[PDB]
Amino acid sequence: MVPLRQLFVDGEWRPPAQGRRLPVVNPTTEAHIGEIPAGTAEDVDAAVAAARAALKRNRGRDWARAPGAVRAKYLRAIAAKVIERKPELAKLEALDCGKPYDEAAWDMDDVAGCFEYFADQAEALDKRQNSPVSLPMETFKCHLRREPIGVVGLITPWNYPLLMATWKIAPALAAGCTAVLKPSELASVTCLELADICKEVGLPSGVLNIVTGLGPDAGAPLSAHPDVDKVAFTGSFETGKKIMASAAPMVKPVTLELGGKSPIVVFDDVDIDKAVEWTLFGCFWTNGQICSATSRLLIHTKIAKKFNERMVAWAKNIKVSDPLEEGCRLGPVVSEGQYEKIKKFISNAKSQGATILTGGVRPAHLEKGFFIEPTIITDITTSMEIWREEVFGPVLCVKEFSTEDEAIELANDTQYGLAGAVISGDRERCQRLSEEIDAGCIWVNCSQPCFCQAPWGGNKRSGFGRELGEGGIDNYLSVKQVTEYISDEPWGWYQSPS
Amino acid sequence: MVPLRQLFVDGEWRPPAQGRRLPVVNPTTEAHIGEIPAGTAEDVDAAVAAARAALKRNRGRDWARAPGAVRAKYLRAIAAKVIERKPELAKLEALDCGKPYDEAAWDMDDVAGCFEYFADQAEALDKRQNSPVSLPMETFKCHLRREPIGVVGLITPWNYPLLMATWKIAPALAAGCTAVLKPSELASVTCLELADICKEVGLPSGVLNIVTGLGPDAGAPLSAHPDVDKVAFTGSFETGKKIMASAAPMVKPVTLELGGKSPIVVFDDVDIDKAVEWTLFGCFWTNGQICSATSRLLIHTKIAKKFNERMVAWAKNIKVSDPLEEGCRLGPVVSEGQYEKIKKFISNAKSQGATILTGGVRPAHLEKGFFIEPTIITDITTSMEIWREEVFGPVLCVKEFSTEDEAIELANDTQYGLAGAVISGDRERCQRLSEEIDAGCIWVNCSQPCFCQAPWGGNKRSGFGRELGEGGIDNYLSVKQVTEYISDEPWGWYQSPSKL
Ligand SMILES: NC(=O)c1ccc[n+]([C@@H]2O[C@H](COP(=O)([O-])OP(=O)(O)OC[C@H]3O[C@@H](n4cnc5c(N)ncnc54)[C@H](O)[C@@H]3O)[C@@H](O)[C@H]2O)c1
Ligand SMILES: NC(=O)c1ccc[n+]([C@@H]2O[C@H](COP(=O)([O-])OP(=O)(O)OC[C@H]3O[C@@H](n4cnc5c(N)ncnc54)[C@H](O)[C@@H]3O)[C@@H](O)[C@H]2O)c1
Ligand code: NA
Ligand code: NA
Repeated sequence: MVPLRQLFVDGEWRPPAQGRRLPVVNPTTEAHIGEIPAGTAEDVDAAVAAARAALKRNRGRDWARAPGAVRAKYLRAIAAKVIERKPELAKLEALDCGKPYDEAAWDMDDVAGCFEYFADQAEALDKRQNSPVSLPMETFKCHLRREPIGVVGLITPWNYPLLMATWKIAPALAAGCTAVLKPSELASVTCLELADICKEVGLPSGVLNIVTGLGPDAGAPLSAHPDVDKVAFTGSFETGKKIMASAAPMVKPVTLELGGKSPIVVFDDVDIDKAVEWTLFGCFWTNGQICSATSRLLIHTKIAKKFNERMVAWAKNIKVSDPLEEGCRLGPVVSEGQYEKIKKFISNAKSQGATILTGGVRPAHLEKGFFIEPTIITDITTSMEIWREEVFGPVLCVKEFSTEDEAIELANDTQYGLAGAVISGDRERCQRLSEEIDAGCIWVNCSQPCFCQAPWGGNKRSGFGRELGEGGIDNYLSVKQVTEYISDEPWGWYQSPS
Repeated sequence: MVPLRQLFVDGEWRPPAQGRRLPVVNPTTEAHIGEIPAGTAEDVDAAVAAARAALKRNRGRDWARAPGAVRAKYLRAIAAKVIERKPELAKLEALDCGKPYDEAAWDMDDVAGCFEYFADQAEALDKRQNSPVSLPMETFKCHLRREPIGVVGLITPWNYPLLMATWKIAPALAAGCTAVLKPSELASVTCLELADICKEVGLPSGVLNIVTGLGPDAGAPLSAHPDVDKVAFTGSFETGKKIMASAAPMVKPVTLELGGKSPIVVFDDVDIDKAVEWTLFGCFWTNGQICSATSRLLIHTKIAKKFNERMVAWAKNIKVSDPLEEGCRLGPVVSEGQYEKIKKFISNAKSQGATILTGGVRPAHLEKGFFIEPTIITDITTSMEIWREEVFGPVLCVKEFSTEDEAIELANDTQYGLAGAVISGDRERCQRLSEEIDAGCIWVNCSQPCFCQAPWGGNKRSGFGRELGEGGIDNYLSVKQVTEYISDEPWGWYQSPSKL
């Protein structure tokens, strides 16, 4: 059902050194629909060697030190190809990761949009070169150079397979870096198709290299590679710790875009059905596999009863089916491992004394696949595992509040800090919550809309740094000051012996 | 001679919890001239707790979330007191770390300059708040808020005691952070005087806290503290690895400003005496204890012989003495441990077959103190320890080159990448070298001028990140996007329940 591709190293299709493979499991049927290479340390070494050789080739005039206008042409051309292959790519995305077709089509528009946005950033880089720095001494002059950081290691998750890859590839390429992409072993199909798009577009050999494989066998040697200049990582807090620990012996820079347990605070002065839809979107869209999921609902006590009943009616109305089926609004979760973890979180919540308001069972009409009904859990306590840990399934927990200070304390009662949301008709209250909730992104009267134009990132256990936005390219650039002594006078610090 | 201070926690002078002290060793006389608190994990905990309580007090309205213009007044008040106390601070700096008085005096001007630059940055921050972001959908609006990252841990070295502390304190405070400074156990005197200035200017309690002590006893608990939001570190590559490994289980962000082995490339088309002075300044000033030291001279074969002869004439003319003595141009090195480490680098070079062109011994006229003559080592080989490793003494190594490709390969033949320099009458050649040398700072026709207006940092084993410059305040700020749905239409992704 999916293409049979190899690893992409030095602009050519390369089989894995050890000849091992991993299955492509369809989450709707539980069947193997293909295979991806099982990359190892030798394959990573080859991809890093190719990225290194491409960066230094012809003093870097073919890519790295070439004008931004040149790299922008390949970026815009990759975006044109993704739009051209949109139905096949969205279908492969739904087949590989389980997300509804409508979500996967949205993802493909954003992939091209992100390549387009960063092509403009590459052209904007030329104007930023040799930027003067005003000094307090007329005897000196200063200018800034913004050079590619070098060979970058890009490690991504399975929840937006091609989009997560694009978030790192598009700015890294725009900056003039050469890269090694290690996408998730759970969803590598569309990334291998991007490799085909690059080959088809004639992207210079070795500029983008793709090594598929298991986290410990392909990800870990890439993260710890002595010849990788920077690691840009997106994944769990658990893996983020290993990524930073692997970089420490080489004082190697990293960016960490990790998990979350984001809150949504819904006040009593809302349009109930509008607030309910955004709460369901904030926890159930992407099949609940949202890094920024507003997975803790903080609902005002005055409307809680009515709100909870409206949520259950909307949740029970969500069409759960094969992601390729018309009108699908909930697909299966990515894999068996993920499904079992979500099952365990749900049973632990029941054991701890929580109430399953709705869901927490397989949908009646779907005997096969990693299908889970939209789940709402009430009578939650702050000490429960379900309140503290990232579930990564369509599982929402609910806590009531009576005052604005109780809501802010409960919203910040997390060791994470990726995102947050506030729903209220009171504008001044929305302003207060936007200031007081500790997170990289606060939504007002919504939850989840993520624009390429704005910086994205977490605080605390959600990691550090910001990706995307007008500073997105700067993650892959190194600043060099060039300071010149322009006086013909001797320095005059030391006494001349003559 | 030095003042007797305690730790500075929550606006108070606080003795260390375990009551232990560390001597203040005068490097000129080798004698104990005072004592500093030997802080431990309990003292670090109290400092972090005070910074956290100050950040959160009154919803951050009096500091963290106050306008940048309010914090700017305190940064300007600190700068004015530094100038007011300049001769006494410069004298204490020379007594504590060993640098000549004229250098210590320059550092105090740079301390005040840095606080003034960051006060302007705090006022500029107010203009940057709530910045709009244009979106490709009219149903949404987006603005950016730049908030303090929170409680920050600032760990610094002894080579520019008050200035290194200032490089981190000024932008952190400008951003609205609260901080805990852990300065070096070898030079804590002026940093403790900064705490006295903070008290004098009425800095709100807990905003700045200072815990002195040994690196493993005070530095390490700070770097690994669960309530520290970010660690800004300056020190060796050896320590930098520990800082980053300590932060990893908490996914705690860090910036690392580490060591270097920076090259200076001198072409034949140069005024000899002018290139010589900059070469010596790039390796011997700060008594050779320069992170960005151009410790590797790459000299063109056509002028190498005359260049070495002129370097020896200038070096032998440097007045080596007590840093408080008029005309001092080279003081002793900071400590006995450093003095011994430098002597070992010189003997290992001699043992490895290198030539001691000049110096390499203690001055005959100075019986006491950690004094080492200006040293130049020639007939170097790239396998030698002296080529590879940071010496941190007034010790220069010399390599000859005949081609530009050879000079570039040699310049980049290091696992460091802090800085570099090129000296040549050919401007196009100077530009080629500025592009090819892999480092954060390239000086042209000079070596060492460091302006707080410009970003500063290293590549490779020299660390990552940039301090100072227009982006310096951003190391202490965390961006928050505020994205609002402005449409009166329902989202319309899911279907409203209407089924029978
Ligand atoms: N923008 C963001 O902050 C963002 C976006 C999407 C997802 N996420 C987070 O990602 C997680 C879900 O993704 P996942 O299950 O793929 O996460 P994961 O941490 O298990 O793996 C992510 C990637 O890291 C690799 N990896 C795993 N172990 C590794 C190791 N030891 N060394 C190096 N690489 C290794 C994996 O193969 C994969 O490519 C969630 O926690 C989610 O919140 C964050
Ligand atoms: N801008 C820069 O890149 C820059 C500037 C100046 C100095 N330096 C570097 O600094 C070094 C000289 O300074 P130093 O001898 O004080 O360096 P150091 O690394 O030994 O110590 C620096 C600071 O870290 C503390 N520290 C030591 N061990 C620690 C540990 N285990 N955990 C936490 N903190 C610990 C020390 O007490 C001190 O405050 C040189 O390598 C020099 O190149 C770099
Ligand atoms: Na899959
Ligand atoms: Na001292």
